Amino acid sequence: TPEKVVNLFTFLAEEVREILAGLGFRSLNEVIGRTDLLHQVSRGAEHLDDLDLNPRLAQVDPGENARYCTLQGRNEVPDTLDARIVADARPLFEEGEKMQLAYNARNTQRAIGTRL
Amino acid sequence: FRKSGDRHGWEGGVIHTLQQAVTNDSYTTFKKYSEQVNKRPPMQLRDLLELRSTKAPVPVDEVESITAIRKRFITPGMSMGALSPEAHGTLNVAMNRIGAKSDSGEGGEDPARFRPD
Repeated sequence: TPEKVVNLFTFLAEEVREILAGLGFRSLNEVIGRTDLLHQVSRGAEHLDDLDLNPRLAQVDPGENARYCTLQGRNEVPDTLDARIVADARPLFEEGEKMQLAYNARNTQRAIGTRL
Repeated sequence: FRKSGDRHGWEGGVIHTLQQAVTNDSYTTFKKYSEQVNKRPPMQLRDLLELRSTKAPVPVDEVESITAIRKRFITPGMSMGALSPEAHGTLNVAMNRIGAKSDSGEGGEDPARFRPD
């Protein structure tokens, strides 16, 4: 039943909310990348291994730009001639009539006629 | 036209070449037609003139597209009376197909042709 998944996700959300509350911070956008909050402990006084996760615990100090996606919206791509094609074929979108076009192409026009 | 007469704008070979070039859909035949037209003695004033440029020849793949130039030509007015409905209708649809503008000509037009089929 979908309500099962509903309650599952709600319980997980409440748990992470309480965990971050007890941790001290106020929002998730401030703990992402602050990897100095983790520490390595041992398994016990019987295994006697030397596992060192330090080759992960290091990080690079970013500086100006943040440690998350600060840029909403996708990174657009340069458009080919097909955009200009749309600007010419208005009657096909406003009345529904045939059209016959012609152009001079080069090998630098990627994926022509897709947006149409 | 008469063989004993002087020059004329529309001869016979000219028309046959044009019609065959249009039907066969081959640009080489149209080039042949244009050469057959330009190689006649002067008949109009514009023929006396000649182009001349001082720039350098450029590759033909940098100038405007075919449609960007076809959007300039039109077909002047033709009366519905002195024509048959078939010819004027075909001209009208053929001009509207590529985006250029046709004409109506004096004599009105059938209102039933206001919406596409």
